Amino acid sequence: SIKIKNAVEIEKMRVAGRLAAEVLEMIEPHVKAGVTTEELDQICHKYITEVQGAIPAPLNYHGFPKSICTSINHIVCHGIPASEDTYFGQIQRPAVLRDGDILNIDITVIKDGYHGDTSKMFLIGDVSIEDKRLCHVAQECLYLALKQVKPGVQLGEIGTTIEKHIKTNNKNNPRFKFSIVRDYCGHGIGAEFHEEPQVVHYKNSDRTVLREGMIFTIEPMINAGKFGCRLDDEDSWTVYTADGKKSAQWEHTILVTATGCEILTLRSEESLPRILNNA
Ligand code: NA
Ligand code: NI
Ligand code: NI
Repeated sequence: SIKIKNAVEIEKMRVAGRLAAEVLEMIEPHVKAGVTTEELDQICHKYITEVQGAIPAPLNYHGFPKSICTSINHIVCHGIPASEDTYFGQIQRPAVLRDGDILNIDITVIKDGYHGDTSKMFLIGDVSIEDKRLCHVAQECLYLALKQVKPGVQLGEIGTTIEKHIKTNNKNNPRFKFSIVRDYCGHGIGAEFHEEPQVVHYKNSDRTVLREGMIFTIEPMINAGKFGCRLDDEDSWTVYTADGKKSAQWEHTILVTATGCEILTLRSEESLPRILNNA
């Protein structure tokens, strides 16, 4: 049940991936201290629907109350845009950006029935060395995983490569040790948001062989403390680190090519090739 996309579906996925990247490029000048995540949601929703002629997937199909996910600091994923800071018991549920914050914006767009999914970290004003390291190492995990993708590679090499990087980081940088979130994984993506296979980001022995024409996400979540997470049972969605330390994530949607992969959600800012030859 893993789908191999045909040429027409690959072109529809290329368009949807570029649109998802373009939302992130568009929103960047609006991301700064004193801005609400609700404001960012309004700007993205209007851009996606009126300029791109596309659909925000979370709002329309997944039961999410907003168009984008905005995850600040100790929020791991699925942060909900809002206008006011609130609390889940003793845990902060932030909505307004401050100097020193880190923010993940997660974009999922549909254009002519095909999905593009991507996310990136934004550094708000003067961020600490520990928080910059977290963001940077999380991106390195994604980039090193991409360098492993080509036909014939077993899926477990992705999480094994990510975990190798984090173990090396931890050995070499005892001041800045990280853990890998286990509860959330990457996934096949195409005409449906959730397709096979499941792509875990820690060390594993999944024997599923990558094939040209497969499209899936890689989206490692790295914690500054321990790996565990807590789900917000009041809003149903927000995921927090269980220990309250920060968490960072980057995501791309990628196509397996004959010799490597194509990064459908590549941004103009990234020094990563759109097409990797990993052969
Ligand atoms: Na976070
Ligand atoms: Ni996403
Ligand atoms: Ni995803």
